[PDB]
Amino acid sequence: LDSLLENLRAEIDALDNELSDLLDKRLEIALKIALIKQESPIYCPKREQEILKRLSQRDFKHLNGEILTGFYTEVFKISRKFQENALKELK
Amino acid sequence: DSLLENLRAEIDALDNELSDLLDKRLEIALKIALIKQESPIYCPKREQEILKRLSQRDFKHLNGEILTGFYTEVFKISRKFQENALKELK
Ligand SMILES: O=C(O)C(=O)C[C@]1(C(=O)O)C=C[C@@H](O)C=C1
Repeated sequence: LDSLLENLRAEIDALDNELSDLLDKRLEIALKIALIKQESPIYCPKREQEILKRLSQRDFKHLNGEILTGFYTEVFKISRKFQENALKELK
Repeated sequence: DSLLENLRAEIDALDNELSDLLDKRLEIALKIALIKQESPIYCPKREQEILKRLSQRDFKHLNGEILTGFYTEVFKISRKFQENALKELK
């Protein structure tokens, strides 16, 4: 019975705090990578596709390849732009 | 490189968790779809409330632009998923 809307939405909220915090940490790592490389462009397509491949093989209730592809397309965009901007300003 | 290999191992650990968290967030949205079958999926007030709330938190790098991008896609994923899950009921 604790599945009322209030409670499910608090659970979403806890998810979103963690998801946000993890995304923040993923940008800090991407910052470190940008700095040790400083490539003209940051785009490493082989690596992106390796990430997706590996994650696709894992066991999920609801995620599949379409959902991961959409999710990570945005994640990789966010990460790429962030690294670019970091390199523009620190130079 | 060497440093590079380690940073990428960390990304990998991160991405395992980020995926696991997204899968759990789909499960909860599934529960929500099911307790709310007589109503629209798109709740723009709630989406805005989520972003506002998350914008208030302390981040090293995230800002409003980055969260908006991220969650636009998260909400799209969540919306489509709920639709399709409800299509599998009678
Ligand atoms: O909280 C809800 O009402 C949901 O259905 C979940 C969610 C979300 O992904 O957070 C999904 C679709 C709506 O646009 C608003 C919120």
